[PDB]
Amino acid sequence: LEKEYFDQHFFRTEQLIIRAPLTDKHIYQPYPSGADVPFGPPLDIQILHQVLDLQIAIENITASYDNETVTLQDICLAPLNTNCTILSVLNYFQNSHSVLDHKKGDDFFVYADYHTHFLYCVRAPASLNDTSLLHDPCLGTFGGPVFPWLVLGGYDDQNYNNATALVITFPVNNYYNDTEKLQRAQAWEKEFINFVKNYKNPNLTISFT
Amino acid sequence: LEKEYFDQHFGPFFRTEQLIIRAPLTDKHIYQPYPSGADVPFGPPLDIQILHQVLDLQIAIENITASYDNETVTLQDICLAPLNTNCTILSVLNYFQNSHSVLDHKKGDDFFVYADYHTHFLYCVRAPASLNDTSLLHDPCLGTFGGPVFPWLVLGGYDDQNYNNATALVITFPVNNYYNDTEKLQRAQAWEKEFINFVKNYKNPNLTISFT
Amino acid sequence: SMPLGVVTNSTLEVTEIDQLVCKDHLASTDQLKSVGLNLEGSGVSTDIPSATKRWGFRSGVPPKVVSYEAGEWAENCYNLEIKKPDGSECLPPPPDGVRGFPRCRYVHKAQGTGPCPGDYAFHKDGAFFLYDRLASTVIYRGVNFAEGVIAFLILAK
Amino acid sequence: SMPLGVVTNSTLEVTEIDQLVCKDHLASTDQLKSVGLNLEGSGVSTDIPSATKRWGFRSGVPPKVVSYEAGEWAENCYNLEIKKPDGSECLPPPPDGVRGFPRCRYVHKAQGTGPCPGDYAFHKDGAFFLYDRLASTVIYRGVNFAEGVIAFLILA
Amino acid sequence: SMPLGVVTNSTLEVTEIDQLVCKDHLASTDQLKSVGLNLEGSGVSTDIPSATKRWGFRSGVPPKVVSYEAGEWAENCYNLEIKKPDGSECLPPPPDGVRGFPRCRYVHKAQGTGPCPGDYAFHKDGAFFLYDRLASTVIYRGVNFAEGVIAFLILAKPKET
Amino acid sequence: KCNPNLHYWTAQEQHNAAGIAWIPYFGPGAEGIYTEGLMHNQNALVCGLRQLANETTQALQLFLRATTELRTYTILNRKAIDFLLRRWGGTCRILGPDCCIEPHD
Amino acid sequence: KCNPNLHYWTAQEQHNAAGIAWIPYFGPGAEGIYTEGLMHNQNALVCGLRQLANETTQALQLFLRATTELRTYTILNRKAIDFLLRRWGGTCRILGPDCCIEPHD
Amino acid sequence: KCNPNLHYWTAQEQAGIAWIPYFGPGAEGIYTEGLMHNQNALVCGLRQLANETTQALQLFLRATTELRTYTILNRKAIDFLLRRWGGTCRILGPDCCIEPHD
Repeated sequence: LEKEYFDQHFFRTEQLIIRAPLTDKHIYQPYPSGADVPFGPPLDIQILHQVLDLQIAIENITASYDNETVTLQDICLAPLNTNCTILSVLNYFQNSHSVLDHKKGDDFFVYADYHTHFLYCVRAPASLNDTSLLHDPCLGTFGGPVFPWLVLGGYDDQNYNNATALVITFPVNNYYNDTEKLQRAQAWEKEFINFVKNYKNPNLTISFT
Repeated sequence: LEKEYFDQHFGPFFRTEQLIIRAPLTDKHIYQPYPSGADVPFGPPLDIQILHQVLDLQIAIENITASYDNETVTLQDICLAPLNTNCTILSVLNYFQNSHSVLDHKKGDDFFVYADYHTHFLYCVRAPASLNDTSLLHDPCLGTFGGPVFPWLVLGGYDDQNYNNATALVITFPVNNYYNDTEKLQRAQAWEKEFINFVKNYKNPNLTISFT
Repeated sequence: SMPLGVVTNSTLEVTEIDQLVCKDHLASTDQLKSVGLNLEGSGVSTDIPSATKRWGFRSGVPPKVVSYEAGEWAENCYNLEIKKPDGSECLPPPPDGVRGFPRCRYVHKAQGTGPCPGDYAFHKDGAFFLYDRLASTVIYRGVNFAEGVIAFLILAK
Repeated sequence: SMPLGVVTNSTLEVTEIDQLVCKDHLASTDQLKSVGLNLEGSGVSTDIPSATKRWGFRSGVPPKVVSYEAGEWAENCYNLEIKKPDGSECLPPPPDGVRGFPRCRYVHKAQGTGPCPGDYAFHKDGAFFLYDRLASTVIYRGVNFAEGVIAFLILA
Repeated sequence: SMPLGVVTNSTLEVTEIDQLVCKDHLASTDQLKSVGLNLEGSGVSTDIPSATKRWGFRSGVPPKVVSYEAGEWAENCYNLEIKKPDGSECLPPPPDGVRGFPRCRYVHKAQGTGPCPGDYAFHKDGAFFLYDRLASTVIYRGVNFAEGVIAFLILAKPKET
Repeated sequence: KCNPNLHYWTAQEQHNAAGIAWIPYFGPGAEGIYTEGLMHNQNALVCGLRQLANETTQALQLFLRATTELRTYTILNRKAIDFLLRRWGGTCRILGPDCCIEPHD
Repeated sequence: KCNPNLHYWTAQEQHNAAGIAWIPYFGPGAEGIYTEGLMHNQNALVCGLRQLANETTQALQLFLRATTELRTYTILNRKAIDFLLRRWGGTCRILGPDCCIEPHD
Repeated sequence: KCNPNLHYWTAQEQAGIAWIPYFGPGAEGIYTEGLMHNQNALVCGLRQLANETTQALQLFLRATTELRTYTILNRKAIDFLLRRWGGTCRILGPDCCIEPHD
């Protein structure tokens, strides 16, 4: 279900194995109805903050080639809007560190938060309104839907909240037809690999493939 | 007491067919007597959600026919029938006269179950040869062949005399050896060959059946 | 609207608080009495296999219980413990402050397993189940009880 | 001190249990009545997140409950099951002998998670939460309730 | 049978509920009062290891409680936590709706283990244990109590006591 | 078929004739509190007493249906209040056609 | 903002008639016991009765604070006792300056 | 040893936005108190009544079946009216109230 997408649209891809080493999976429930829903280990605010810092730092990774400063936006896939395509489940919140702490409830209820936006987005990735009291769009920062099966793993059947993996993919232009652009793309890739493989954060376990 | 029985009555004039019986899926349940008694637990193969199956196999076994020459050989032609032409069937199921329409009975009302198969089993594992269970159902535990069924021969895996805790309901079919008559031996062997094949490939996941 | 008997010189007069005018007097609350009279004195069958045909199970009607001051000498009493087919008791436990019927000439103790269609056990004739100065509609487990009905009286001084 | 209403020939008179002298005879306990009138019918606005602004939590006040004999058709009832941010339940289980409001038009179900500063949830206006012929000052879990207040009457 | 005191113009009259005779007006139920007076105001000795000799345990008597409207300012209050030799508290937990004595001067807490022959602990002199507007016959654990007795009164137009 | 005999028990006590026995810690248990008796012959009262508990049962069942509480101890008190309410709640008269009291001239 | 319309449910029985329906094992469940009604128009009562429930709120809250029991069923019973005590607890006179029982010649 | 002084707390009520349980005082700020210095013909006679009431009350409780008994004062009110007014009264006034006037 994963390699089908990478052979129909893509472009070289940068992907990381992500799994929560310390925390565990907690419980939640949708507001109006919908029984009980458990949320996977990488789905806790005590740990969710860290994975977004890693991705934002990756977007800010720069590499030196000749007299130019090569950024991700120079070589990334931007289908539209110059925002790079980010196949990550954090993209349901438009990839901001001041947004994934949001709240709407009161001293009685919590109508909507990251949880309820999570459950709706994985069912309607292309929606511009989560139909909750927060009306937060599910579309990514690059203007396209984020299919949860490409950004989650370790879950059973369609219970994506039970996923133990949060898959992040960075599509990068292959530049097979342009050697000069390929050299700049490879320069950024070398910096990206070194930064990721030595990311000092005990709350996260990061590898490749 | 097991091999003692097979050498005093089933001496080498008679052959025996026996199978291992144990419940793989279910477990042991608990029952309590009506007046006061004391709660007595029952072994796994004594639960009726599965106990109907162990009786389906035997009545099928009584119905295996084998072809020899132009004759149709049945179990009754070669079985030990001491009386009443009913074959001797040494099994716990024979306490209830071996019928599928009998082992779902009750006695009680919507308040208490005064008597059932439960109390009937406790009574004749103590009194196999008696004709009345002294309960409100007065059902005899004498077998269909007219003789008592001793619990220790037809049960296994139990502790001391707690036959209730048995995880095995031993079933034995005595068959005439026919050592003195070759022609009757050939028909007996023909029925035996059909019997082993049927029981070895008897497809029910609720039961585990082997020999010896 | 409940019937209310007046006892005067050892003769009984059935009247109501709506009825009655002036000749009868009420000086104190002590002479208002509640008496619970047994049904076994009305010549009814009494066993376990036969009394069961006078009460049955129901769901949807909550239990109720009232107090009575004076009782009779129970000819028979019953003690019942019923457990559902697997492991649970149908009869609710005796609510705190409820004891057995104080004076029974003979009891009936039985504990076995049985089915239970219905939350509570009700009397199939409209009568109460009498306990230690507390008459209920339902049956509780492990407590002696006798089946009877209550009367309200005024005793002349 | 506690006002008492005297209903005489479809007209209401407000008095007390001391100021009345006679010619307003009380004949039986039957004609003493306690009625609970709904608060939604006195000009309020009720949604599920817009009625939560009328009640909140407090600690230190023990709960209380009274009984009312006759009630009114509730236009909007509520059924709440609240759980702490990482806890079990905020609202207490209903005390034995308490059922839901007998006659509800529409029921606003809700099982949610939220913060809960305080043991019990009281009304921020002084009204009651009405249950099946019982009115309390707190909110119980999984039981249909309407917000109202009790009046006491003598009927001729 | 139960003596009832009538207080008029700061003067008490012991009488019954029937020998009142006429002219002693009772206008409202407000002027019926129940007051709980402490035994420490009757000249007793109140230590924590020397007051444990006026209560003892018994089996077979159900506990009974009774409410009172007004209490006194206790000079001593007690708070006991006693458990059976192995792991079980002798004193039953307080029933739902029973709190400590409202106004205590000095509380006396006592933990520790001790033998307990009997289900419940009663008073050996016949007095009550006073809780928050509720007087009992037994002792509940972890709740402040004072030993006292109840009186039933009819007040005059002054209704302050 | 009626039982003329009525052996009864009553759980009531006396205030006097008690020394150190009124204390719960020294008094009788939960069973030694009942005083009993017997009512032989006198069948005009007893058999007319068994024919009132057969009539009050319907009203008691309906009343218990109406109420909300489990235990109902208040019935006798309510009956006493109703008695007083009839007798005196309405205005009386010196003649007392439906009321009482005797006018002396 | 007064609602002139009142539709009320009443949980009281009907004693005169029944028939194998007073038995709890035969009778209606926990929801089929309510008698209903309606009070359209003549809005001098319902609007004047919403103005009483708003006034007895303060007194009822303060009464419950002092009481120690959980459920209060005796509010109505106490008010009946307070009715007689005001009338008959004190002494009346035949002329009756503050009491009833008017004389008739 | 009698104590002539009686310091008493009484939990009876008598304000703006204070009756509301959500705004009002807690479980302990509901008591009012007083003082009874001197005139010790009432305090010591009060202590000599609770010692005599205990014998009857401990026997009253033994009869009942309920745990909490709130109705003793209401019962004495009914007994008050029944003794006065339960029996037939007389305008002559041999033992009954109703002061004659002509």
